[PDB]
Amino acid sequence: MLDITTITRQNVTSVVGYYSDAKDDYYSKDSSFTSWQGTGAEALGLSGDVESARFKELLVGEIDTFTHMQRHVGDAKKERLGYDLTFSAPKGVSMQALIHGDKTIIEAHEKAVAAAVREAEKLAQARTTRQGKSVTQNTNNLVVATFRHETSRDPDLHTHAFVMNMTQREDGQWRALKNDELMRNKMHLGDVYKQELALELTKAGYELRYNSKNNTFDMAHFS
Ligand SMILES: [Mn+3]
Repeated sequence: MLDITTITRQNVTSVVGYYSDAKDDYYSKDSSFTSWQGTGAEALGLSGDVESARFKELLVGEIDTFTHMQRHVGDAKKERLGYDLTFSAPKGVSMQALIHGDKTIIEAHEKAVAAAVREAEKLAQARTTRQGKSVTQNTNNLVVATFRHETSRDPDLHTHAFVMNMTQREDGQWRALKNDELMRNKMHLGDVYKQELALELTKAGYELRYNSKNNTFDMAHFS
């Protein structure tokens, strides 16, 4: 449902969107496979398809050519670059989307990810210094690059919602995410995705089967 991978300098080459084709500015232009999300992304003037060069700049804290974030206070290879929140659809749902080509499923999946992303924003914090003392500021803004993967084979519909390690403070300064609230809310975020997906599917008219034991769902008549 939800997996959270912490990306650092040690595992960066495994992050979604790290590689791209030289000829292309975008990974997939004129489609919904990628998109910028979050209030931080909008504050940066970012929306629609994700430009690979920009994604990679933000990955390593490059707000712009004159503005590189300092997030390293300790071993430099330990610096967190971001968090991959991977939202995976139930198996029957993936089958309906990928094996039956049901575009409605894709849309509901996207809505559910957007909803979970918005909930994630509530948990965004940054350290600051009021008057000599340190205080945690609720910033309510994230920069997120999302990449949808449609793996036809054992069907697996999921989206990588990559949360940059940054948030915009009240003073306009970009600082590292204080990830504590995010990390202890992994289960909550996963349930938000699950609930919104069920809600959207139900609204479209789909019959869903509920598993009381572990409080999950999947398409009625399907894995
Ligand atoms: Mn993937």
